Order: sequence, then structure tokens, then C-alpha cells
Amino acid sequence: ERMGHIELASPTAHIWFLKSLPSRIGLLLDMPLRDIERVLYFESYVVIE
Amino acid sequence: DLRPLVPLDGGRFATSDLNDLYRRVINRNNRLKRLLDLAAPDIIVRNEKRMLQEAVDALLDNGRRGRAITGSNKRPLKSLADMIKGKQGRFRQNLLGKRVDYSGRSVITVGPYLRLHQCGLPKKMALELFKPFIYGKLELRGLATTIKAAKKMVEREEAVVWDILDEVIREHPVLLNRAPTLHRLGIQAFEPVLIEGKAIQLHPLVCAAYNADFDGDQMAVHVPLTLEAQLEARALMMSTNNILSPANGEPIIVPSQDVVLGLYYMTRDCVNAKGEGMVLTGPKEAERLYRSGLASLHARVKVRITEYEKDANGELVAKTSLKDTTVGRAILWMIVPKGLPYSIVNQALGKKAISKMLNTCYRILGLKPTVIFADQIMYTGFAYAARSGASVGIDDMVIPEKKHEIISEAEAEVAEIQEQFQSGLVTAGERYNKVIDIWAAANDRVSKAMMDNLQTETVINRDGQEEKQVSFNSIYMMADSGARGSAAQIRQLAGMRGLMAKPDGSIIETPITANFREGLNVLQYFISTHGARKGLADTALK
Amino acid sequence: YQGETTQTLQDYLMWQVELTPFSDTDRAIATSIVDAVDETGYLTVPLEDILESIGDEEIDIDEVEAVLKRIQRFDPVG
Amino acid sequence: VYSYTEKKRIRKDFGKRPQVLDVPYLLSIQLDSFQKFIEQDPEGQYGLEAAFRSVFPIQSYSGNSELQYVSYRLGEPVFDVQECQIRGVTYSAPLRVKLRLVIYEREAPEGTVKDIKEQEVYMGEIPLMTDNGTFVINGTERVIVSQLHRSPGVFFDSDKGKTHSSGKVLYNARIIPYRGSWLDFEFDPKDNLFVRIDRRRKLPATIILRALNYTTEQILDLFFEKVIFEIRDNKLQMELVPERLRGETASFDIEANGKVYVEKGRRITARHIRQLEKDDVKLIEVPVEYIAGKVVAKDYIDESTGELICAANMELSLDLLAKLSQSGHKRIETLFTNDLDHGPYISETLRVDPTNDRLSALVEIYRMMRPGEPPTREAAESLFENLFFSEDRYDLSAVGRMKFNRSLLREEIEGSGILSKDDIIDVMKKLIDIRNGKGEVDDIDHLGNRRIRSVGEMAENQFRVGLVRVERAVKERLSLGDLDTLMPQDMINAKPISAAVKEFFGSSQLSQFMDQNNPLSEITHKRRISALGPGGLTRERAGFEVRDVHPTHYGRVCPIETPEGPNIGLINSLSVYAQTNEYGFLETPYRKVTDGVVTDEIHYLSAIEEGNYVIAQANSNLDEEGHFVEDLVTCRSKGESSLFSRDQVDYMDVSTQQVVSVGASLIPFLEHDDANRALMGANMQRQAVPTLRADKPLVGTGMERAVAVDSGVTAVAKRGGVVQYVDASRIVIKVNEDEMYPGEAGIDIYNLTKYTRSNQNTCINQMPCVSLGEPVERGDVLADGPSTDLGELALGQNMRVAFMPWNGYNFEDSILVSERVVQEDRFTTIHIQELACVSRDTKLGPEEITADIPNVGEAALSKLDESGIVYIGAEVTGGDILVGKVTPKGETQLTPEEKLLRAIFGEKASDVKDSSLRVPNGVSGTVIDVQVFTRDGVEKDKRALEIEEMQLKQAKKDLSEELQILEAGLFSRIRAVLVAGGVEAEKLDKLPRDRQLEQLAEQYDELKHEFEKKLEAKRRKITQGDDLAPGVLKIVKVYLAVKRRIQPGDKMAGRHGNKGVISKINPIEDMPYDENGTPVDIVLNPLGVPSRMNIGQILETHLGMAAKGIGDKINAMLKQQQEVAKLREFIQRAYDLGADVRQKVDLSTFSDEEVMRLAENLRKGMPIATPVFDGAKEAEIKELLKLGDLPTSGQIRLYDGRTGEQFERPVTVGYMYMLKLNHLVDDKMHARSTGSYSLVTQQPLGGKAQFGGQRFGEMEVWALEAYGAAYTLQEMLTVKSDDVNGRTKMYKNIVDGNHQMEPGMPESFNVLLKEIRSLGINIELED
DNA sequence: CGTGCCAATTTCT
DNA sequence: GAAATTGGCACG
Ligand SMILES: [Mg+2]
Repeated sequence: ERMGHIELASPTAHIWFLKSLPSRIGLLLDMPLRDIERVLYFESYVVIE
Repeated sequence: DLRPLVPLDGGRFATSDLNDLYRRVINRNNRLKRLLDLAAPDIIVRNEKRMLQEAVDALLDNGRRGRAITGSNKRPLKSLADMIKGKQGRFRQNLLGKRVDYSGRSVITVGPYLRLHQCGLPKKMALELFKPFIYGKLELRGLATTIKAAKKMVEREEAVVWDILDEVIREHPVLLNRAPTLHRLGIQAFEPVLIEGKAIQLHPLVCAAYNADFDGDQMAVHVPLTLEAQLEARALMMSTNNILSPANGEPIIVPSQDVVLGLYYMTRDCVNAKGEGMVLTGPKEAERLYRSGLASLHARVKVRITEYEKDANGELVAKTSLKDTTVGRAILWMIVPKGLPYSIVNQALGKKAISKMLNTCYRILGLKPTVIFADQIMYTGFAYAARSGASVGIDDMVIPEKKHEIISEAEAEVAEIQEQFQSGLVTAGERYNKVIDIWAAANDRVSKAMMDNLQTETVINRDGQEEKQVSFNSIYMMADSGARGSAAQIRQLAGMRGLMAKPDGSIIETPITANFREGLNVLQYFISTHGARKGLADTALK
Repeated sequence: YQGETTQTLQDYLMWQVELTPFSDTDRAIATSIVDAVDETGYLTVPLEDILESIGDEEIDIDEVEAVLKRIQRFDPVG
Repeated sequence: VYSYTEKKRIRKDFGKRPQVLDVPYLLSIQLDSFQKFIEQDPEGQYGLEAAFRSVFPIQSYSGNSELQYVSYRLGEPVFDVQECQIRGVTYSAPLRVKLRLVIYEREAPEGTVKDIKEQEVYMGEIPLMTDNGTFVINGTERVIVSQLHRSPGVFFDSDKGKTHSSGKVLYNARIIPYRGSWLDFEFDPKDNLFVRIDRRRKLPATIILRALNYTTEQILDLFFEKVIFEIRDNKLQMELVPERLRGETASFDIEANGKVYVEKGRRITARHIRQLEKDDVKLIEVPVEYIAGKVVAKDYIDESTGELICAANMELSLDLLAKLSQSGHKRIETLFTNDLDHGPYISETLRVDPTNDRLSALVEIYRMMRPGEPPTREAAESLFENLFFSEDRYDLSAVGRMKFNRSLLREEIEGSGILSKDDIIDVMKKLIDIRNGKGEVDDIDHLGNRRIRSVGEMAENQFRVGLVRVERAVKERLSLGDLDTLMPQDMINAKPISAAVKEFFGSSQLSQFMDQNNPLSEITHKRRISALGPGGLTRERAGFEVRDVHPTHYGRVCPIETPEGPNIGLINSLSVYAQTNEYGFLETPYRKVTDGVVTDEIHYLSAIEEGNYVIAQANSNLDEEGHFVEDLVTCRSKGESSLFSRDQVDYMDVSTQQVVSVGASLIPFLEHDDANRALMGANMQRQAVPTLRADKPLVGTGMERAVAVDSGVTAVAKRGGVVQYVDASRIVIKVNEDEMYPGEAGIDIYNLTKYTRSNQNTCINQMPCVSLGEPVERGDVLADGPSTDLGELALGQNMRVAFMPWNGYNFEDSILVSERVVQEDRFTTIHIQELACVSRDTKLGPEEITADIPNVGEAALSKLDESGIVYIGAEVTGGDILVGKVTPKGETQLTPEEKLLRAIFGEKASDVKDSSLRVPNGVSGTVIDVQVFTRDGVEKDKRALEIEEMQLKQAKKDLSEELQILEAGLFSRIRAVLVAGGVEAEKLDKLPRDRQLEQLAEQYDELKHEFEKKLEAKRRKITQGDDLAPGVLKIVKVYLAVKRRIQPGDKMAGRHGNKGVISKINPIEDMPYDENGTPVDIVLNPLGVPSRMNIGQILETHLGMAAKGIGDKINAMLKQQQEVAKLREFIQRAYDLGADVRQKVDLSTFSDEEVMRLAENLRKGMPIATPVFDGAKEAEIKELLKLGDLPTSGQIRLYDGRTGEQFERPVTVGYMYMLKLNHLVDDKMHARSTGSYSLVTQQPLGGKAQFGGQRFGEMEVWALEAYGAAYTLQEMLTVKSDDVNGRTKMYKNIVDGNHQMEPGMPESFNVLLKEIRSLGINIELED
């Protein structure tokens, strides 16, 4: 019954809310899945504010 | 404790899939922490972050973004999502269907002495299924003063634990189930009868509902425990409660193959049978004459029958009259319950004339008389089917005498049309269609000749002259009574097999003109194989 | 791989404790008595530690001895 | 003339057609395949030579040094097959390869090598195949199954027309190499040609063409035909070929020679074409509107400007025509692209093609292959060159090259193993031709398109797979310069090759445990063809067309022997006479017909060649020289059976049983059985367990001897001689003088296998069938095997059967069995089971096997010897101790209580646990064999020395027999020589045997030394230790044998697909009996024949009754001693019966003691042979039923055993051959109340060996939801399965007499919640 | 700018 | 392999 936790050194995206075909992150940010993947897996930059 | 390590002989704690996926993530996280503390160049930290992301993604759902990481045997590791979803996940394997206690299984055989509310259970399986009940009954009556004393008594199988078992299985239904359970009649509750052996004895009449035959099938038995399960198995799931099909409303307890053969043989007539024309005083005299050998089962006689009919209020009024019947029908009339007419057995009872009899009994009388009637019908049918001494030989497949003339005429016609095509009068397709039509007509001619020859016979009349009656052929009786077989199988047995089809579906113009009483040559046996393999593959894949 | 549950000595002793006509207090005492049994079958604590583990003021050592004398004739005997 | 074995009991043959080809060796496929792999080939191909020459020489990256290859050799196995089986090791051979390293001189590649070093090197051990076609891997015999795959080559196969909604048929091609990457050409609904490499994204078809260094002009030259418009001073005159106007409707005015042959709107007819051809019309003037859409072939450049007037391959227009005509151009090239025959496909593909160069095509292909990386010119060129043009990555093998050339209608059969430009151009041209309308697509189910791959080829492939990794390692290591020190042994490592080779034979998919519950099971497992496996189909995606009987299966694959279930038609079986040619395609023999007379010449034809000829049938009559009686015979021409004339035939079938397999040729009266029941009978005939005593079929097909002999379960004499010693466990044969090698004591010693365990836990036992002092010849059996009677296959027993209903005890496939069948032990079988006890090495000292276990009493140790192992012959049961094993517990500090405990009861009881091996629950038997394996270094106990002494006692016997023969010969020579040189008569007899003679006496001393060395060599191998495992000291194996009787629930069957389950064991005085009082053994239901249509089981019954009627007369003539003159007369009358049979048996060449020996074997019924499709007619069974006085009808009258009154109708009695299938009710019954549960989800385990529970699945939950049973369903979900706290409460309540449950909550939903919320999803129960 | 056809991807036996 | 949904491109 007792669970534990790991403190990740950096934020990590949940794959269920990214790779499910109605992409919940893509549909919320209004970005295509390819752009989100390229940003997440360290292939391109994105401007924030 | 939900992701345990596997202890195998040799002191080896092999790491499972989830622990490997956790160790990978922990290693990447610790490396990233140390590198971020050391102020490493951004290239290395970017690579470490990318690999940590990949490790977490592989942990949560392995293989969703390509290149699933594999173990030692080059097989992808199972993640949490693979443990939740699929046919091997929690939902479909541990929550919607489970393994249960108080359950066994074994091969089923037939018991013809049973009543359809009881089954036959081995006494070495019931000793294991009913063990806590035996402990309680043993220490209830002072035979054992402790749980371990009763445990030892059951372990060494003393001579009183069998009396205890017979007391504890007295009125306690058991659920018998055979997979696949296509409809709700695949699970039914029976009352056990302790038998000697290792095979379950199943009542014949309940075989149609289970779709079970005794050529290697197996059944599983479950024991209802609580006081509500024992009453649900008795008032809802009992075998004497479901005698109508919930799909269409028709009976499902119809006698099937050699219960109807005996009732067909018993209820028939012969032109000049032994001891015919005499006047009997009732069914009892008819049976006394039959057993004593003074009369035949098919002798036409006059018997004094009393029959009861229901009034408007529901009371039974009797009428007595002399019926013209046979000796075999008077003997069967002793089984029919009161309230049914005598015209219900004054005929040759096939398979459709027996189901309508049970349906009439159910609609007029009720449920208990129908159950008793079904059991008595099964007993009498078995007894007289055995007593008839029916068999099957190689002379029972009478080939028609005109078969070769018909085949020769068809061959002459096809040769003539072959020459006509050779002269260019007709197209190839038209010739093919006409040849197919010729062979289809020849097949029907052969079939009609064979069936006209098979279905009738001659017999010396009461006086010296002759007369014609229905055939007593063993195969014709099986086909005509609905016991087993149809017209097409008898046609293949005693007439030409006919036209065959290629796997594409196109008819081969040259047919198989040989039956199974005769042989098929090497070339005629190679097309029935196309047909048979198509038929087998269809079922195996559907 | 999932595994399989093996039956130890204490599981066997509990299977008989639950099937013995004890009372609510006698079963609580028997739980403590069975808990303090090592793999060789010998009681590893004095009965004064079991009477203390019960945490009740009205229970005396006589009841603990009475329950122990019944637990001592389980399977295995002794 | 008959052999000694066949002359003991001659089986009467009812066959009537003479044979011309005898049945070949049935296991020839496996041996012939493996011999290619092993045997040395002067050429490179076919075996280890190919694998070695396809890799070597291995050279470094311009290091001017390389590893060469000379030859290879196979050593001698350490142990033979029996030693490898009793010892638990692999029967293999070590491989020694003569490697050579050469070192050249720098800057002088042509210079002589400065140093060459050659040294043979061990490269692992390869398993060896035995003489029966099997491998033993770890003590167990395994079989590698052949595979049926797709032949390499080019296959043109359109889709059926279903993909496109319009119904358009899309044609496509495909090039499949043996090793390489695929290549596909295909069409689209827009009618353009496209290329697909390695099943990747589709690309236009001209990308590859441009990558092959081609330009548009030459592409159009290759794929099109030129028409040259000539501007003869005006208006685009044209050169005319009269054929071009076929299927065209002129839209303008066509005129020549002053005559308008074709008007406007007139479509040209064939008459106009003939007129134009006669007139040879060539010049036609056309208006400008004709070239409004015509496509220019090549590039036209203006002579003045020098620029491009128009690029290649685009349609012209009026303005473009004026521009190109004002610049002084006379010839205009156009492509003849009429829409009917010569369609414009590649030209229009060029438009969709983006690139028009040679170098960007490689860039596009590189992008297609490896996406998301920069395209480098060198990298792209290397990738393209390594795709299809590298010998090291692409191999269109010899089969592939042959198929390719023969499909492209080439001439040469052999070529190169790499593609070229011409091959791809030809493939594209053929695809376009098929599109245009002259060409047919292939069927991938033709047996001329499917190929057989056997064990040798797969082993060669795996060996090459290992060799390439060895080559990579050698290349990586050879870069470093240390040439003068190392040797070839250092460079290579044997671990990868040996690992790959052992992983192929050990844990592949086509390498399986041999089916070993019959000789038929083995001989049909070794002859099995599988379409599954690595490189083949899949069970789920197989489909419907690969699971059908193709017309090319005739004589190659059996059509009525394939498993019924998920894989039907994928595991088919080889036929009797089938072979494989040098390319792996199945072929079958045929009998040549020349000038309408059959000439006995046998030609092996494959599926491709079979379709060209007209092949007659096996059931065609010929008259004493070969002449078809009917002048309208039946034949097969092009896959369709039809009736042909007498002089149009080319070949004929060689036998009437060449269409069926071995298993389906053992069914008598097969032609009377429905094809659905014959399959079931053939499948069930190979899972019948051997009984205590074998019983001949008494109705057979004559194939029993071939199956019994070819499958090596018997003992066949290697050389002819006279049996000099017969025993229950050994046979010694004194070989003839004319079959002995020089200087040899001629004896053959056969050691029989006694009560060994098979893979199915059955019994294997050989019994002698010869007598002391009787002659033998080469090739006849000496000892039987499991299910063998005098060298004949015997799988069941002959039962006196009757067809009638008996009170419902044979209802719906049930069987009623008499009690005498159980009294006589006819279906009693022996089952042998082994158990193992392993003593490992722990950190607190090692485990030891000892006879004094501390806690157990003196009774449980009653049946253990001094070494702690059970006695041989002890009847164990329940939880008896088999091996006494103790594991040490230690490192416990002493305490006063521990000291008090240790002092009274001794120190031996303490510090040790009990890990002894015990019989499982419900297992019983008799200990018949104990085997002890001890690691080298560990000291053997008394038992392991007794076993070794027993083993040594036998080699001494064999060597003593040989030495006795040799010494007797030498001493006879010594005595004769000394008597010749001085006559002595009696003084030698009393003199000791020790006393030119010197040379003769030296031979005796040399012979004694040789036969003393042989015994020492055998002892040094008997006493050798084992290599068990890391940390394993000793292994003890105990074998228990138990006899299983017959009982209700056991499954029996027959040879005609009539299975059943025994329902009762009826006493003798209740079975029906005839006038003489003889009961009936088995009663069967007559309501199984009319619907199943397996009529053969009734003809078999009648023929068996007729056959037993002859034995009942021979026995009656033997009981009352009759002279041989009557016995041989009656037996000759019996053997002469028949209508034009081929067998001829004359008893006038038999001596009296041979006629008596035959009549003694024929007193239990005369065996009868009825071949398939050439069996006994119904009119001859009735002659046999009259020879021995029996009713012709085959039916007698029976009486009831209980009432004593006659059954009203005659019933069919006879003798049928019954089998006992391996489905015993002892292994089926199971029960459970409470046991052990799983860990993560605490539910009962599954299975019978784990005392598991029955699964209550989803479909059974639906049935309880439909009834309305809510409590019965709730107690099966929580209390009986999963709720941990409710199980104990329910048990306590049941023991307390209160039937009530507290439901609780299942423990497998908490696991679901914990697994869902470990994904970062907050799921919770509320309220 | 607004529709519809076509290639990719996923999920299911 | 079949079927449904989603993103990309030709077209009006
Ligand atoms: Mg069945």
C-alpha cells in the first residue's frame, strides 16, 4: 500500500497527454504534434514571452 | 509487493521489467543532478535531459514513440500501461474473470439411469470439493474434538467420512459448466450422486443445451457456498426449471437420436405380424402378450382404451372405447399422463411427433408432469431401441438397378454435345452450361430411383396374396424417423456423389458418379478434399 | 512473474487459532502468543510481556496461562 | 521368394495392380539434407565450403594483410549416441579449420609475402545427426522440421481489383532475393508507375532509372517506339506503318496516293490495313491539330541562339510547333502512345517525377532511406551502391537467378547474384507488357513458386551468420600492427559461432522435441512440412488461399493429413514418393508412355513441368504389355482433370497410393471414407500409446513393414549369420565367412533397450523375435520395439465388435466395454516418470546426501540404503523419501538453552536442515532406475561406484567374447602347426594350454596386450566425471514405473475417425452372445455411420470377421493333430482366393517344419492386406466368408445376456482394430477447496500440478447475469477468489455450520488503483 | 479563402 | 489485413 516518489531533476512531459491522437497538449497550446515533439526532445527552440 | 523480484533456484534474484525501468530512470536522474551541480557544459546537460525524458517515457508507456527498449531476450519490457491495458491486463484478466476455489473438472460420460435434476459426481472429487463441510459435520457429532483430528481423519480416509460425505451432499446443488459458454444454458445446477470412478456422468437430455458429446469433452463443477447461492441454484439455475429456450421459446429437452429410434420402431405396423387382429382388453394385456412372446410389437389389434379430457373447470372426465392400434402403441400409452388424447401416440413417432407431444403435455398439464414424462420417454426409448437389435450392414445401402443406364445416357448426351461444339455450333460457355445441366438432371434421376427403391418393400398379405408396405431398412429407419441422417447423406451413400466445386467456387463439369458403397478412384477423391478443406477452414476461422 | 504464497509455521498456527472456539479476549491473547514464536517453535518472550502487550488492566496471568496451555496442544504438539 | 521374417507369417494381399517402383526410404529427406551440409564439396556451394568461401579471405583496411582459408575437417565425437543420452550431453563433432595468415610488404602489394603462418584452429562443435534423422541436444532427441517458403525471384501479382472503389485492377511486381532488400514496382489509380524500396514510402518509378545514370532521351528510346514526322516543305508529313492504325478512330482526313483511304470520323478496319500493307503506304499529310497534344521525344535546340527550344517529354502546341518549325527543323520525334495497346505510362510518370538529373535522385533515395540527416553525395552513392550492387549485402541465389531468368524468358540459367540495369529494365518492361494485355499474373500458391528448406540449408545460414560476426571481430582486431608475434589462433574466437550454432539447434522454432509415442509419430514428425517459422507465414495473417488444396499438390503434399484448428493447411505432410530436386522444389515420379505402351521408365517431374504433359491415371487398365483398354482414358492436362484419347497421353501415375502420405496409407478402405473423417483418423492414429503386448492389425494395407523398419525402433541385422546367443537383453550373431573383414572375429552384438522413458513419459522396450541357432540374413529384424509385432507396425488390438444400441450406454459416441477386456490386460500401459535431486554448494558449507536425517523416524528411512538413496524395486507412494538430502544451517551463537538442546540429543541433530527429495502428492510407482552424476573432484559414494561396476561388467563381457573367439582360432592354429611338425594325439590334452612357432606365440601375447588396452580405454571413459553446472555437486535421478489400466473416461478410437469415451465396464454375463455362447468384447452405436459417412469401418468389420474365420479353422485343425497334407492344402486354398490378384504363394517350396510354423502364426486369424484405392472388392469378402463357414451377409443373430431372449433383428458383428489414445482420465480429473494463491493478485493459481482452481471467465459471468443469480455471482468474485479477509471468515463459518458470507472487497482492484495512480492520475473512492 | 481527395497513423481481431 | 481518424495538398 505504501508508494514512493522520485524528485526529477527537470520537468518531464507525460506521454499519455502528448502521444494520444487528440493531443491534449497540442490542442491546448494550438501547436502541431511535430513542433511539440521537436521542442520536447531537444531539436529546436521556442519563444516564451 | 506489487513488483516483486523472482527467486529461482541458485540464489538468483533476476530483476523484473518494472524494476529495470525504474533503475534506468533513477540512474539518469542522479547523473543529471550531479551534472547540474558541477556546472557542466550545456551540450552534455541537454543530452542528459533528452535521455531522462526518453527513460521516463519508456517507463510510463514503452514503445509508444518508437524503439521500445528490450531486455536480454530482445523482447520489449512491460510498462505500467502494458500492465493496465490489453487482453492480458488487469481489467480483462483479473477483474472481469477470475480463478475460483471449490471448483474441479473432469471428462464427462453418460448415465442413462439418472433423472434430469441430478448428475453423477466421483466420490474422490466430492471429498475435496466439500472438505470444510466435512470438517464441520465431523466435529459437530463428536467424532473429532479438534480441527486437526478431523483433518487427520479426512487425510487418511477412514470409513465414516464417506457416511459424513453422503450426509453433507444430500441436498446441495453443484453447477456444471462447459466452455465455451455461448448462452445461459451452458451453466446448470444438478444434485450430485456419488459414483465410483473419475468421470462425471451427465444426463442425456441435457446434452443438447450444452452442445456436448461424449468423445473427450470435459466439464467444470462449482460448489455454491452461502445459503442464498444454494437457493439460486435451486430456483433459478436448476436443470428442471429451464426446459424452454430463452431465444425463441421452444423446448430444449427433446429426445435426440436413439431415444426416438426406439419409439419409432415400437410405434409401427406390419401387414401380417404375429398375433394380429385379436381383441385386447387394455395396454396391460398388450404388454403381457408381448413379453410372453405370443404377439409382435407391430401387430394390428383392437384395444379398449380409456382416456381423460379436461372440462371447463379443469376436472378430468373419462371416455372408454375400442381403438384400432398396434401392440406397441398400447404399451406406450401406459406412459402418457392423464389429460392427453390417444391420437397423440396412435401413429409412427418420428422426431417431430415426439417434441410436439412434450409441448402438448407442457401446455395442457404443467411442469412436473412434463418432467416425469420426459424421463419416462427416455427410459422407454432406450429400452426398446436396445431390444430392437438394430444395426447397419453393407447390404443396407441398396444401389438402384437403373443407375448405370442413367449414367450411360448422360455420357451419350455429353458426347453428342461435345461433338456439336466441335462442329462450332455452340460457344464454349454455352456448352459448359448445358453439360452442367445434363449432369444435374442425371443426378436427380439417380436420386429419385434410389429413394423409390429404398423406401418400400413387399410382404405376403393375411391371405396368400402380396401387398406393399413401408421399408424396414435399417438406414431408411434412421433417416425417416429423424434419428440421425438426412436425404443428402443417404444419396451419397447409395447414389452418385454429384458435382464438386473448386476452391474458387466454379463447378467442375465432370462429376463424381461413385458412392461410398463403391469406391472413389484416386482422381475422384482429390476434389472432395478441396470441398472438405474449405468446409473445415471456414469453421476453424469463424 | 507473480509468485506464490507459502504456509509458514505461524500461518498454520493462526489457521487453527481462528478455528478454535475462543472468545474475543482469548483470541487477542492467542494472537500475541502465536506472534512470539520463532521458527523452532519455542516461545521467545515471558508471559509478562504478553500480558503487557494485551494492554488491558483486568486480564490476569491465569488467563494467559490457560490460553497458552491450549495453544501448546496444536499441530505440531509441543 | 520371401525373407526369413516375412516367411513366418505371410499377409494375404488383395492388391491387383503390379508395382513398378518400390517405396523409397521414408527418412531420406533429413539425411540427404544434412549430408550436403557435412560432406566435402570440391565446388564452393552446398555446405560449410560455401559458408567459408562466402566470407574468407578476411582482409584489413588497406593493411596489406589478410586471413585466408585452406580447408576444414570434422573430428570424432567423444561419446556415441547412447552414452550421450544416458550422460545428458550433446552428440556433436569438433570443427578444425586450417587457417592461414599472410603478411605482404609495404609499398609492394604485388611483392612476395614476407611471412606466412598456417595453423588449424578449433571453431566450436557442430551437432551431428544420428542414423534415424534426429539430433540429441541435452540427452533428448529433437527433430528440425522442413519449411515451405516463397522461392526467390520476380513475381508479378496484381491486386484483385478491390482496393480502388472503381474496381480498377492495379498490377505490380516484386523482386525477392535470398539475402537482401526488396524492390517493388506498382501502379496507381491514375495509371502511373511507381517504385517502392524495402516496403517504404512510394516514389516515382523513374528515380531508380535516373539513379542508374540514364537520361530522358534514352529512357524514351528504351520504353517507346519512335515516329518521325517529316516537314516536307509543309504541314508535318508523317512516316506511316500500317499496323499503327489498329484500334484507332481518325479525327482528321487520312489520304495518300490521291486516295482518301480513311475519312474524318472513320475508324480503320482490318481491310483498310491489308490494303495499306499491300500498297505500302508510308507518307501521310496531317493538319496541325493532330500534334496539339503529341509529346516530343528528345531535346531540340535552336541552331541560331543555341538555347533550349523545348525540354524533353512534354506535349507540343500550335505556338510551340511554329517556334520549332521556323528555326529550320525537319525531323520531329514522337512516341507511339495509342491508348489501347501501347499505353503512355513511363512518359507520363516522368511528369510527376520531380528531378531530371542523375545526382539528386541519390539524394532523394538517401532521404527516403535515412530521414532527418544531412545528405552527403559520397554517403548517398555508397548507400545506393550497397543496396542492390554489393556481393556482401545482396544475394540473388542460384534458385533466385534461375527463377528470375526463367520468368523474364531469358536463356541462361546461371548468372550473378547481384542485380544490374538490364534486369530492372526487363522487369519494368514485363510489368508494362502485362498492363498492356499480353501477360498473366502468377499465383503464389503454385508448388512451382514455393520451395523446401531443410535442416542443412538452415544450419549453413546460421553458420554464415556466426562467421560474419567472427569476420567483423577479425577485421577490427587486425588493424593493430603486431603481425610478427600473433598466430591465426589468436585472432578468431569460437564463442560466437558455437553460440549461434547451438542456439539454432536448441531454441529455434522448427527444432522441437520428437513425438515419441509411436513409430508412426516419429516417422511422420520427421516427414513434416511447415509453412510457419522464421521467414515464413504467421498463423493469424495466413488467410484463406494458402490453406487450400491446390491442383499441384497431387503426388507432392498429402491433402487429407493436416491438423484441424488454428493452423489447418499450414503444417501439411509430405507424400510417399515425393522428392526434392537440386533447387528444393517437390517432384514426383511418373511412368513414361511411348507409342501408347507404358515403358516402365521413371521420370521425376516437378510442378512446372507437370502442367505441359498429359498424364494418365493410376486406375487405368493395360493389357499385359501396356495398352489402355478404353480408348477414352482419364487424364490431367493443365491442372484440370478431363477425358482424353488413347494416343494423346505422355505419362502415367507410378502407383495408386502416391497421392496420400504415410499416415493416410495405413487406413484400410480409405476410398469408402468421407474426406472429413479420414483426416481425423489419420490424426488420431499417431497418438496411440503402446500397450503391454503388440497385436497385428489383421486387416492392413501392407505399409506396416516399411513404417516399422524405416523408423529405427526395431533391431535390424547389419550382416547375415547365425544367431549364437539369444537373451532378453542382448543378441549375439555369428557372421558368415563370406561377409567378414580380414583379420576379424566375426560377431555382431546387439544390446536391446529395456524399459527406457520416452519424451511422452511412456515406455520403450525391445524384445527379441529370433531363436537360438536359427539363420538370419541382412536386413531382417532381430528384436521388436514399442508397437511392433514381428517387424510389423501394431498400434492397437483386435476387438470383437457389434453395432447395436445397448440401453443408452453407447449414446452419442460413448463406448461400452466388456469385463474380459479388462481381465486380459489388453489396453494396460506402462508409464515412466523421472524425478531429480540436486545438491548444490552454499556459503555455510555444502549440502550432502545422507541416510540419517535428524528429525525423521526410523520407518521413513526403512527403504534407504547406506548412501541415502532409495532401493531399486521399492514401491513408493504418497510422500515417501526418495533421496535423503540435508542442507547445513550454521553460524548460530551458542546459548544455554541451545547448549542444553544440543547436549541431550547430540550435535548431529542440530545445525542441519532437511531438504530431502520426496514423491509428489498423488504419485506412485516402483523404483526401476537410479542415476548418479558427480562433478569431477567430488568423491563418489558407494552407490555411484556400484553403478559404475555394473556398467563395467558388460564391456568386459563383449571384449571377452571377441577375445575368446580370437584365442580359440589362434590356439587351434598353434595345435595344428605343432602336430604337423611332430604328431601328438593325447599328450597335448593333459599338457597346459600355454605349451615358426615362436612367431605364432608372439601373436598371442600381442593380442592379449591389445585386448587389455581396449578394456582400459573403456574403463577410463566409464569412470570419467561430469560437468554439471556452476555450484552443483551431485544430481540423483529416480525413475518410477506405473501400470495404467482401462476405466470409464478413457478415450479410444479407430482408424476411420470414430473416436469415443468408455462409459461402462459391463460384466461378461451381460454382454450379448451368439448361438455358441461367445460374448462380444465391445458394443458400438450404429447411429454414427450414416451421418459421418465413414463406411470403411463396416467393410473392415466384415473383412476382419472373414479373416478370423480362417484362423478359427486353422486352430481347429491344429488342436486335433492333423497331417501337414491337409494343413498346407487348406492354407493354399486360402492364399489362392481372389480375383486376378498379383500375389502368388506356393506352399510346395515350404518344408513341413515351415508350414507348421506358418500355421502356428495363422491360428489367431489370417492377416489381410487391402491397399488404399486398390483394396478388396465386396464380392471377395463374401468369398472369404464362405471359405470359413460364416454368413455371407456379415450379420448373425445375437441373444441378450440378461434376459436370454434373441434380439429381433440380425446385428453386425466382426473384428475391428481399436486404439487407445493418449487422453487418460487419470490426467484430467482435478479438484480444489483451498490452496496457494498468487502474490500481487491474491487469486488461486492455474493448472493441475499447482493444485489450481478453475477459471470463471467473462462468458460465464454473462451466463450468471442472464439467470439473475446475484449472490452466486458475488461469492465467485470476492469470497471464493480474491477477498483476503472474506476467505477466512467464509471458511470459519462453513466449519461452524453457518452458511453466510461478509463480502468485502477484492484485492485485485486495489492493485488496479495503485497501478493507475502510479501513472500520475488521481483516482480515488469517495463517500 | 473554403472543400474534398489522398497518404499516415492507430487499434482491432 | 480492415476500418476510422487526422494531417497535407490539389482545386475552385
Ligand atoms: Mg466432442
